[PDB]
Amino acid sequence: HHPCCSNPCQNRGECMSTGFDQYKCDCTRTGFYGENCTTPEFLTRIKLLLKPTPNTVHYILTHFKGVWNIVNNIPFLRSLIMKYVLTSRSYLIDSPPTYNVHYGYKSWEAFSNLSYYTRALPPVADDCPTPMGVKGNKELPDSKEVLEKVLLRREFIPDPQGSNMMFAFFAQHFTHQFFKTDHKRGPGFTRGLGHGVDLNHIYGETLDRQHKLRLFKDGKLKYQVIGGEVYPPTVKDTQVEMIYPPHIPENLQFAVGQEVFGLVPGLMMYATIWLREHNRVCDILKQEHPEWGDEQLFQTSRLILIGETIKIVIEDYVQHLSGYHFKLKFDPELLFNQQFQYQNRIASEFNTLYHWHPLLPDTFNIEDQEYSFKQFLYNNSILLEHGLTQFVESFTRQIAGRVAGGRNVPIAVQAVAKASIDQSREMKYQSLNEYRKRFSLKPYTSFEELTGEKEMAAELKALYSDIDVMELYPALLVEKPRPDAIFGETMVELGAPFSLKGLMGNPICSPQYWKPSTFGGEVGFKIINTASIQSLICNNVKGCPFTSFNV
Amino acid sequence: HHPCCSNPCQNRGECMSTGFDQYKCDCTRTGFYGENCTTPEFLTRIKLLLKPTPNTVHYILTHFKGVWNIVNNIPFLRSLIMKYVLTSRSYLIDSPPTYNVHYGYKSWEAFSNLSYYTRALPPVADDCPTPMGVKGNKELPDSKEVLEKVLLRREFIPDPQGSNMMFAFFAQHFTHQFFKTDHKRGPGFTRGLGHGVDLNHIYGETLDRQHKLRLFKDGKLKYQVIGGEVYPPTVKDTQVEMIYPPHIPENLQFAVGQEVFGLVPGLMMYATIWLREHNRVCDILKQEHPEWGDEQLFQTSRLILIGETIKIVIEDYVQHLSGYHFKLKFDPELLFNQQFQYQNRIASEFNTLYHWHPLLPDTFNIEDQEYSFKQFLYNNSILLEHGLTQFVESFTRQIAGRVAGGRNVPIAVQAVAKASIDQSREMKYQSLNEYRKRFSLKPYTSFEELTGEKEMAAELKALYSDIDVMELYPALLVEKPRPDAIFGETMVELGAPFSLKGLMGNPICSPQYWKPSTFGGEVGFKIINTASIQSLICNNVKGCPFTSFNVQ
Ligand code: COH
Ligand code: COH
Ligand SMILES: *[C@@H]1O[C@H](CO)[C@@H](O[C@@H]2O[C@H](CO)[C@@H](O[C@H]3O[C@H](CO)[C@@H](O)[C@H](O)[C@@H]3O)[C@H](O)[C@H]2NC(C)=O)[C@H](O)[C@H]1NC(C)=O
Ligand SMILES: *[C@@H]1O[C@@H](CO)[C@@H](O[C@@H]2O[C@H](CO)[C@@H](O)[C@H](O)[C@H]2NC(C)=O)[C@H](O)[C@H]1NC(C)=O
Ligand SMILES: *[C@@H]1O[C@H](CO)[C@@H](O[C@@H]2O[C@H](CO)[C@@H](O)[C@H](O)[C@H]2NC(C)=O)[C@H](O)[C@H]1NC(C)=O
Ligand SMILES: *[C@@H]1O[C@H](CO)[C@@H](O[C@H]2O[C@H](CO)[C@@H](O)[C@H](O)[C@H]2NC(C)=O)[C@H](O)[C@H]1NC(C)=O
Ligand SMILES: CCCCCCCCO[C@@H]1O[C@H](CO)[C@@H](O)[C@H](O)[C@H]1O
Ligand SMILES: CCCCCCCCCCCCCCCC(=O)O
Ligand SMILES: *[C@@H]1O[C@H](CO)[C@@H](O)[C@H](O)[C@H]1NC(C)=O
Ligand SMILES: *[C@@H]1O[C@H](CO)[C@@H](O)[C@H](O)[C@H]1NC(C)=O
Repeated sequence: HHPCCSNPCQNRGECMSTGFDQYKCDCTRTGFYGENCTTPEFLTRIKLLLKPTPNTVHYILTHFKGVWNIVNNIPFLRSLIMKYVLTSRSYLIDSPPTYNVHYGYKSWEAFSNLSYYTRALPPVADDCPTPMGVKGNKELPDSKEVLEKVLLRREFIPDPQGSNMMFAFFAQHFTHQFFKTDHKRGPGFTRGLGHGVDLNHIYGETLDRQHKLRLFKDGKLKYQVIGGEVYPPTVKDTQVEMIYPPHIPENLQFAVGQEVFGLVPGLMMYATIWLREHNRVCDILKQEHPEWGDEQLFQTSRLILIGETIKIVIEDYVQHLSGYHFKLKFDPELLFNQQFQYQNRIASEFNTLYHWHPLLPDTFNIEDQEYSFKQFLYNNSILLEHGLTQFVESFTRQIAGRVAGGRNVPIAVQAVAKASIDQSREMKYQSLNEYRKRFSLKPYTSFEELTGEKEMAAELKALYSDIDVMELYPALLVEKPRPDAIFGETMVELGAPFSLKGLMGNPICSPQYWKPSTFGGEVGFKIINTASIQSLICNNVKGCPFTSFNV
Repeated sequence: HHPCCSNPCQNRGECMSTGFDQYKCDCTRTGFYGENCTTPEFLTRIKLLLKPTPNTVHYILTHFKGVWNIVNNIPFLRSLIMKYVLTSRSYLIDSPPTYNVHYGYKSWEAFSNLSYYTRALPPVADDCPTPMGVKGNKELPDSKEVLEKVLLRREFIPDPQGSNMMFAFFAQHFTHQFFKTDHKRGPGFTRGLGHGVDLNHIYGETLDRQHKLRLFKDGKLKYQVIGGEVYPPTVKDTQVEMIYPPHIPENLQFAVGQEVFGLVPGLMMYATIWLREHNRVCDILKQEHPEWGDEQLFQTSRLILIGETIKIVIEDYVQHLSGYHFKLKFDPELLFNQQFQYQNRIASEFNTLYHWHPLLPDTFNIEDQEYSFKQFLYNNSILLEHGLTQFVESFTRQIAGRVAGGRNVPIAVQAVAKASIDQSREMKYQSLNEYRKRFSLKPYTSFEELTGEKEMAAELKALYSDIDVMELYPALLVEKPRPDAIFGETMVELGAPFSLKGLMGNPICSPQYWKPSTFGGEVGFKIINTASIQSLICNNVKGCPFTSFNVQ
């Protein structure tokens, strides 16, 4: 079998076979040396001594409210802290990217072929004696067994951070521009070749699709007016392919950038809001620039909406998720005197960690109605009959599920949860502890340490035998959450680097793009820099219902 | 017309219209302010007072050989100088890239669509009253007239830097991996979607083509053995499409990564050499790694050859071109403590400036023969008859033509040279002086200042009326050269930024790739470490003939 199967190289050292039954580690720039890169250099010893734990840092950021109140009002100090948040996270990500499902060694194919998700860790070699390498049993536990014992929801567990349905649908809508798995090729492949925040879920992935969606007047996107309200156009009008089962009426077959958004009225709600927003920005640019043509109004509006998206994601969405008293800031200038790569490649493991199926409630509560999953799916009538104002008011009030802490995946989506496990194995993911070490975390030394409790730990012990062959995805869902938090440590420590990298590593954040002229002048630039989840809803939804990501 | 037509914003400030007849300049991070970004900040004044001209710096780098002897042998100083060369030149290139032929303002389409060449300056607006904006006549001079009066060769002018045919064919072979204009779509479009040194000219642009070229044993490329010599395989064997006239014998239809390389035996010489090098590197890695499969052998050899290529281009090719006494260095570590983007997008103007057709001789002199263009074209039998060893020996000794200084484009190639001008205008290139300013050179104030002589200057004055509407491509070829040099100032100050950016931007130069394990261990890494034009020929050409990029 492959000599690297045991994952011998530590501290980001690279393993390479040297003959049939021997390996060598490449310890270059790890700060360690020795056979398995485990002997620290002197400066490294000091760094290890002078480095606070993630849980310590989390404590500091979620206490001392009065101190952070001061910090948040000293522009210089807010800037300094945000600068450190961004730099320390982003260095954990390989950029330019390296491995993929087919390449456990660096190759031009892995670098150049955009159809692949990239990989934060190389796949387990095909000939390893056990699924994870050398440890554990010859077979991993039945995925159905893992799912039923520790993942599936008994009673609904609400998120203690107060995340709502506006938050849950924003997460799904936003992430589905860059998680777009190419099922015809396999779970290791994507159809989001832009690999980031390009808003293809509004504008279409291909030029062909964009052009069928565009009005070609005033920069705008095609739309319908129904009972005085602006909605997306139809599949019949535009000839834009959408996924609708055969029974949905033609009138209610809305066509948007992302072909799956008809699946859920909560996604169609955000699709409608963002369509209205593009067209609103076109109206504003048109009065700033009566001389501009349709193409420049369209392109400049797209750049503004990209900027709004990143702004909202950092200062509302990630702000809410974090639980910090520190006020995060979207400010590209923070990186202009730093080393940083303005590029991104979407990791398979980032897609996997974002399978937040426990967020979903048992029913979708709008106005006086409670819709089951069966009723809610593909049901654009629900959206037309209640309207966007009531959707916003109802979803702002409805609480979402807790993601970590176990037993909170709704049964309605049991097959999707099982697929996450099965597809992880098909893609030959390394174990939870390999991933923790890869992101500078101490491995868990027992199942009780992972879960913070005795019962699930005992089931997992019976299923996996060894903590070192525990799988990443189910671990994220059973992990001990932070105090009164939606997530545990592993989720935050892997998710944050991927997240901030893909947000700041957009070309609009680069020095050549981050200028008022890129966005049509000072008015366009101000739209980006003052954007919020509340203003997006206020500007585009009748009556300006109040909103946020909590309650 | 468009209010920015006159190019009012200076010092890399951005122009945008504000109303039908008004503009505003964006001076963000230019170091200047005021209506047209022409008032310097205080620190900018100091920099502008202190900064030596390119011609002063060229003088220093080509003189004081005694001091450079010292500097070259103190690794710390050599590293310090090379680091400055890399970073100052790279700063002039927008990365992530910005404009293209269709977009004179930043857009997601221009950023994301890899089928376009990028643009260092936006195109002149469609509605400008004048070809270059607002200056000059309503029409530019007839392109045939520019070509015949100032570009066509009267007699062969040899390169005074001593560039040879080994150099000329290396330039053509190397650059044709990334200048692959998609003539189906138009001159502002490329088929080289990798936008840099990926070696698609050896391996193929697409997976399908690569797989048809591969042996699938030992990591190797397919080959044939003719008279005991290794050559590329045929079109018939591989089913790889190549450009060849119908009458070429089956066995002479050589299939290689780049479809145009059968056009010229000098290109096929290098294709054959690099194919042999790939297979040689496969043998080395198989000896180091008897446990490796064919895929990893192939992929690792390809990364090694990319490293070899960059190494030779910097330390032999660019070194030769430069004429510097300072010894250039390929060393990715130089940038590890610097700000730098490991990515590249090929600029249309970089393609244009690299139309070095005056390099070509009047005839191709191999052994005792002198071949015309007509005889040489598509003629692989010449390669077989003389052999690679004799090709190397002959091309090492044949002088190439001077590029700058005017009147040195061979007549055989007149249609290509004319197309360079016509396509520049089709793509609405800004004037020479705009490009000079964009790259912080002082604009030329007369045609005599441009050429350094009287006669061509007078022809150009009559053709163009105004030095401010003189075009970039013909200017590059008539420019006064540096003393005893192949190129003038404009070639170097534009070309060096695009070149170094595209050499260092490659992912193999990034800290996560630049490690022995990327290249199969120390042995693969060492292959890059010692690579040179001499070792390339020595390892892959029977008899290990001497070679270099200069005649003597
Ligand atoms: C972000 C949180 C989130 C939410 C709220 C959510 C809400 C819902 C929802 C009700 C609204 C339903 C019916 C589903 C059901 C599905 N989920 Co999500 N999912 C979420 C995270 C994801 C992600 C991320 C993917 C990956 C999509 C991809 O790769 O194509 C996913 C994949 C899927 C797929 C496609 C299979 C696959 O490609 O893996 C289905 C079907 N699921 N999910
Ligand atoms: C590096 C210097 C150099 C040399 C020595 C050289 C020598 C020769 C040569 C040898 C006898 C022949 C037959 C030609 C013939 C041509 N060259 Co060059 N060319 C050179 C630089 C270029 C470049 C760069 C292009 C643009 C290629 C592109 O855009 O595809 C080019 C374009 C062409 C074209 C137009 C088609 C195309 O590829 O775009 C023809 C025809 N030519 N040239
Ligand atoms: C990158 O930019 C290219 C230039 O815009 C673009 O090529 C263009 O693609 C469009 C859309 O497919 C073609 O327009 C089509 O429109 C109708 C069909 O609705 C047909 O009648 C047309 O003939 C044509 O198919 C353009 O013809 C085409 N322009 C070209 C080839 O110069 C690329 O699509 C862009 N690349 C990507 C990945 O988006
Ligand atoms: C920066 O921009 C240029 C505009 O190109 C210059 O405008 C010139 O102003 C003169 C006013 O007397 C005109 O005679 C001249 O026609 C005009 N140039 C053109 C081509 O329109 C501005 O004055 C200059 N501004 C500053 C502050 O230097
Ligand atoms: C990126 O990689 C994929 C997977 O190897 C390539 O898809 C294959 O393409 C080949 C050659 O055309 C086909 O024979 C296979 O059917 C494809 N395999 C699949 C879809 O899994 C794809 O071509 C690559 N992309 C590029 C631009 O090279
Ligand atoms: C290098 O790391 C490797 C891999 O973990 C170590 O390999 C061995 O260590 C064990 C303890 O001495 C041996 O009994 C085993 O044969 C082997 N490990 C396994 C289970 O594969 C090695 O000790 C490390 N070397 C150094 C210098 O620490
Ligand atoms: C060598 C290719 C033929 C060019 C001839 C047509 C254009 C004539 O051009 C003329 O050529 C003369 C001789 O070089 C010069 O003295 C003139 O300055 C030039 O205008
Ligand atoms: C990537 C191809 C390299 C070819 C270079 C094209 C135009 C000449 C550039 C090199 C000029 C010589 C000096 C180089 C070092 C420097 O001054 O930055
Ligand atoms: C979808 O939801 C509507 C609410 O508008 C509900 O009345 C209906 O039963 C559902 N659609 C059908 C007929 O399946
Ligand atoms: C090609 O070169 C050969 C020498 O190898 C020469 O004899 C022949 O005439 C050339 N072919 C043509 C068509 O000119």
